[PDB]
Amino acid sequence: FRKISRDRGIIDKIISSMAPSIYGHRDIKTAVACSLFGGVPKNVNGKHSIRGDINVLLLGDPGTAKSQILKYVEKTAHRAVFAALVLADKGVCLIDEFDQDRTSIHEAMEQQSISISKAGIVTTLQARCSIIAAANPNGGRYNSTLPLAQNVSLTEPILSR
Amino acid sequence: SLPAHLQQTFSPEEIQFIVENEPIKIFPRITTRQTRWQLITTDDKALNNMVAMRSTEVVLWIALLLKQQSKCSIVAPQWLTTKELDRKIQYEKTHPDRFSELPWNWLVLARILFNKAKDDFHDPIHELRGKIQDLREIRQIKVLKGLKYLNESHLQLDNLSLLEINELRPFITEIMDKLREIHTASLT
Amino acid sequence: KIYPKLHQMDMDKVSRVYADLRRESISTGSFPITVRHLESILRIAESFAKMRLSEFVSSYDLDRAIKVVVDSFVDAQKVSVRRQLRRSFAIYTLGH
Amino acid sequence: SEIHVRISDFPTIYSLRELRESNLSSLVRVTGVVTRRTGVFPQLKYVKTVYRNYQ
Amino acid sequence: DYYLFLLRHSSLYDSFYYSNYVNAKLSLWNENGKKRLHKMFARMGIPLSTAQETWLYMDHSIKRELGIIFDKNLDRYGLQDIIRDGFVRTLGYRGSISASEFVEALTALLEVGNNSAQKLTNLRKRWVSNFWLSWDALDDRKVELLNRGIQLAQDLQRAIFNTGVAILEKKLIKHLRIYRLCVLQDGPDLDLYRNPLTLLRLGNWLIECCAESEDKQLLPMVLASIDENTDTYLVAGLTPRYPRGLKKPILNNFSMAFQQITAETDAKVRIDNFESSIIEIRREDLSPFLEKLTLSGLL
Amino acid sequence: DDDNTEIIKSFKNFILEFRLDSQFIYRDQLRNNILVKNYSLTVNMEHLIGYNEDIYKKLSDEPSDIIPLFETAITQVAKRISILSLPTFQLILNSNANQIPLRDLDSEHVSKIVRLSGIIISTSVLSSRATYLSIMCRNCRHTTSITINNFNVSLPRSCLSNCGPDPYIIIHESSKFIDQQFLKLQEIPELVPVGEMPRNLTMTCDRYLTNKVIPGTRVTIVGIYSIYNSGVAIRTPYIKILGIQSMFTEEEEEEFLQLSRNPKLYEILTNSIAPSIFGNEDIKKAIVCLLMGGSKKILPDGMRLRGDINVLLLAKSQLLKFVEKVSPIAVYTSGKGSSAAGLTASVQRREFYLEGGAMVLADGGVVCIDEFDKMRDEDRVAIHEAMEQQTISIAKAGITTVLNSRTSVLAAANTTILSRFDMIFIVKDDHNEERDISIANHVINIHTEISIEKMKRYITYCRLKCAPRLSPQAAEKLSSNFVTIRKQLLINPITIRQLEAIIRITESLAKLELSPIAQERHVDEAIRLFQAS
Ligand SMILES: Nc1ncnc2c1ncn2[C@@H]1O[C@H](COP(=O)(O)OP(=O)(O)NP(=O)(O)O)[C@@H](O)[C@H]1O
Ligand SMILES: [Mg+2]
Ligand SMILES: [Zn+2]
Repeated sequence: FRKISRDRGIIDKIISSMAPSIYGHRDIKTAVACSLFGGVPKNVNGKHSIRGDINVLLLGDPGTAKSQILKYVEKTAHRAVFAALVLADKGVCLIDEFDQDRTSIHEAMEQQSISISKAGIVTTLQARCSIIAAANPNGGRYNSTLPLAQNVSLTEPILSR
Repeated sequence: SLPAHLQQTFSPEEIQFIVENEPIKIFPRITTRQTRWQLITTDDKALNNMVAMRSTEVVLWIALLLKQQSKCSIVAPQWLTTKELDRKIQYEKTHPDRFSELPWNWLVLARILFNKAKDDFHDPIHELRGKIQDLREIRQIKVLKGLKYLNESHLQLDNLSLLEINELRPFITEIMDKLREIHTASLT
Repeated sequence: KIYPKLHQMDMDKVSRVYADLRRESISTGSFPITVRHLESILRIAESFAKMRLSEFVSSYDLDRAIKVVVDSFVDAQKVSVRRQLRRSFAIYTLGH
Repeated sequence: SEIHVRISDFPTIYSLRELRESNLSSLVRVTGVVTRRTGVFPQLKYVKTVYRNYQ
Repeated sequence: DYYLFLLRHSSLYDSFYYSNYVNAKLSLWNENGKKRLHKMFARMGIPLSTAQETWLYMDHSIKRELGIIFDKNLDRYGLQDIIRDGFVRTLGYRGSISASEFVEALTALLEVGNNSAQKLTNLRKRWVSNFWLSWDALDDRKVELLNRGIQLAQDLQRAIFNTGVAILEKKLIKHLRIYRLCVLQDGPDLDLYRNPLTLLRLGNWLIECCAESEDKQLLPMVLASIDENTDTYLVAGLTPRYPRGLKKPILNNFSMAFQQITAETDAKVRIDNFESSIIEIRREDLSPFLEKLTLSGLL
Repeated sequence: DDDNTEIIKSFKNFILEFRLDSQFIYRDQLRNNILVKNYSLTVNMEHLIGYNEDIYKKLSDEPSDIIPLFETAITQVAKRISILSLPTFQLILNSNANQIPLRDLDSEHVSKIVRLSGIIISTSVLSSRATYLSIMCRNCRHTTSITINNFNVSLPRSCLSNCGPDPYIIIHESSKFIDQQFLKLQEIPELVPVGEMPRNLTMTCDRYLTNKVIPGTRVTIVGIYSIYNSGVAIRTPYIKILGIQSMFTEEEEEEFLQLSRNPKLYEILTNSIAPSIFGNEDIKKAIVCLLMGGSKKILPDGMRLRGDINVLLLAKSQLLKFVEKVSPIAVYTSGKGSSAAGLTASVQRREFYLEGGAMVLADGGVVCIDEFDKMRDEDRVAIHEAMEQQTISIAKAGITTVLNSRTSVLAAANTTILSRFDMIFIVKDDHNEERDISIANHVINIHTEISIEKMKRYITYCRLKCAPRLSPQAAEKLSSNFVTIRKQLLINPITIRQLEAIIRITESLAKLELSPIAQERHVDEAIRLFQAS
């Protein structure tokens, strides 16, 4: 490992090795590699916390290789969920298509841990995961003349987070 | 001028000060009999005329002052022994209203001598510490029965110790005063 | 095994670039860049350091992270705004 | 107080199709996906008392 | 009494694991050493989950059988020197303590109890308050403070061990011909070694390791630690010593050496400590001072 | 037979003799408990071990059998130290033995004392168990009694005074009972193996240990681990608990009073609100008034006069979070709401039911909405009642109820709905590079005037102590100004629902000074700040 890391251009070679069966789309491979490696989590009990996970969303024209790269990531990654966030704990979560589901994701992107109560019972669960999602842009085809919001069915904080 | 907590009562420090003026019996380890002590609130002859291992009587504060050093040994009072304390507990149990006739300074003197003079007793100290506790507990039961007779006129107490009275003073006098105010207001 | 960290020298340049991007965004009437983007830039730079098993982030990591986030931010905009952004942002999206 | 021998690499395999009455009380080797799992409970070992875990 | 680190507090397992002697005898800085300890408890007939229980609450039967279990088992691990005699004191119902445990509590309270000249002053003044924080623990009426001392002692030994393993595994000991050199340029928290006593404890750890690791070359050792506020290295000169079980005493020669280089040198240095074996020097001047030192015949 | 008496004698002599220095700590505790009618004793394991290790060994081997013996020993001592009748006393324990993680408990631990910790997730209602119980014999009509104790029984069948095969019945008219409660403990969140949902246990307590904890609290437990009846030869495990661990002063209000007499207090509070945000002076002033509020009033003919304040903001994301932090009570939401209740409330379905949104839930406090334009259709019409009446009323699908909505609303967006608010303002921006660089430097620092808690406590104090009234001078001033604006508009609208808003702002301004009367000083700033436009 240290021998190959000492060589120049190792970043580019890792990206090149990403999803071999799919031609082109180098930026998507770059983003997926970055999400699989991820950052470091940090926290300051004086009022702030920062996640290490990296979340990625891909707007796909019909048939532009999205589902194949999600299948590739599913076989590549150590632990993952494909569509349940408890099973994605310290792993990668994969979404290939898309109100309560979106609501759950709203809570999940705001938090890093999930809490729930029912019939007076109260309990907590952990999410702690990187989210990779893909979507079809509001019907048959994307419109480049317009901003992103016109082409999606998402709330603004999703595009922020 | 005077502090708020000393308007009507004595603190336990003053109670200790009062008890310290009493006489006590000692064995000195040195002879003073042929400078001289020249005290002004007590006899002076006894301290000037001591002979080693000859029993003599002095005030308690000087006795503790000597026992601080090698120069003296303190004889325990005769009531402060296992046999007598057994009999007093039996008296307490036998007569369920009267208080037994212990001296007025028994608590204070016991808790002074156990600290300053633990080495000079004849009985094992770990038994005396138990019997003193038994006496205090029984007396506290008898006190709690008596507080149901606070009234407009008076009360009689017997053989209750100084520290035990001083513990209760601000409660008894206050409640009794208010009963007096309520009663006399109806007469006027 | 690998847990990278930032280097305190070039962070002044990152702050200046952040302020410049915000000023340019407001100047063309774009939706503004935010602290979330800056946090994402630092996190992506850490990931790039981790990819080569480097415990230090470096200037080229920050450059690559900046390019990724700036290009992603540009792609979200309307066409006229997109042209003004890429004309000004050339020194970040292509140069550094 | 007691040790258990675990056997490994038994040289013949069945799916859940090939089992028949002739296999009863014989050792078998089988493969599949675990569909459902109970909680762990204690169970009485001898019928003074002793227990063991069960699932 | 046993040369085990605070036996009657924490647990039996921790008593062996952090013992300064056991680390030299079984090489606990690596897994091939730790497995020897697990193997020992398995052969001794003590269930490993009970060996980790708090020694007060550990089962009475093991407590009374321990004195015989050691006679049958320590020989196989070359570890018979653990057995010895010592003094134990107890008062009423509050439980026993040995002198060996008491002094570790005291020492711990000394160490951790609670431009350049002013900072030096502040530090030196803080270290004097711990004198009285120790003084007041010599009184049977204040056992509450002694327990705090013991709680601090455990953390100090933990932090020392976690630095010793890093020194050995990264092989930071430099093997010069005349003496052994070690310098800490960084650490998890290097401030703990700014006090002399703590530095001495770390040195005492490394010396047992070096004394048992090879039969050859009993050498002097030099140990140093940097401070980011002063930009000065705190330096200590340490003797070898003979193993426990083995005849004139040896003598620490660093004093004269340090003195002579100080008298000669251009370098910015300090000598004011009662123990002359301990010195301080600025960052850039460490290498010329050590160069002149190794060039000297006084070593 | 004799062993039961020797053990009781031993624990009796323990309580009567354990000194540490000069105080008999268990005799004193047992006496001090009886005086407040608490019949229990809290023993500590380490003292028992120090006194005599053999007693602790017996207790550690057979706890189910030996705990009752120690409890009756406590009763025998309790009578000597207080009588020249009492129930049986409860024994409670404290310990420092090593905690077992809840996931590792197994068949090796049945009928052993165990120490563990976790989070309480549920609590039962109280239920009754018998201790002393009386019996009637159906045939002969003879009678007797039994004494239960709650450690791991059934009615007997040895008939007395033939007398029959099963003749006994209970006289509930002459029997004694105690309280019992059930709880559920869930393993600690930072212990669980990855990808698994947490495991949990069920447990029981009685008498003084009941009604001592609530859901969601982290706790430590000491108790016997055991099994009960409810596959082959298999039983459910549980725990019997033996111990659990989990307005202003004068010196406070003196500071608040010193603040109240500061000549520049209004400036100080405005400066202390979202200090990172540049400019926007009047926005900060309006938020102070929203936090302080007016004064509620009730009249002889029963009409009721509102106290709250409402503000709208047209950068803006930060202020609502700041208000959420500083306010004594606060709720934060986006316009679509947390459920199909939306902002106000709705009916859902199978029988129908009703649930309230984030107007009912914030009752008594402050609520802030993050995008008021994303309000749903039903909420658009329902917020009229929620703001004017401080109520929400529904008569749908056989439901007929009214809900309380007593709250102050802060809102932001980007029409006639503006009429509902007392003040409306538009947020303003400035683009100093030093500000962004400072923010970025602080972000890197975390990645590598009055404080909030003091201000929140001060706001609470002022809301509790003062509710000021208009002076006559203010009345003449306000009425003259009101008719002046209406006349000016007539020759070129203002209405009573806005005069009654200016009054509330005036009162809220006088409230900071703790002045019992409002004055022209406050009226001037009120109309000065009324320039929403
Ligand atoms: N290099 C490639 N580029 C594009 N398509 C490819 C490539 N290689 C294979 N394909 C095929 O094209 C499709 C890839 O896009 P993919 O998203 O997987 O299809 P899809 O899921 O049916 N479209 P959609 O339902 O909108 O996601 C598949 O049918 C692949 O078999
Ligand atoms: Mg697809
Ligand atoms: Zn009968």
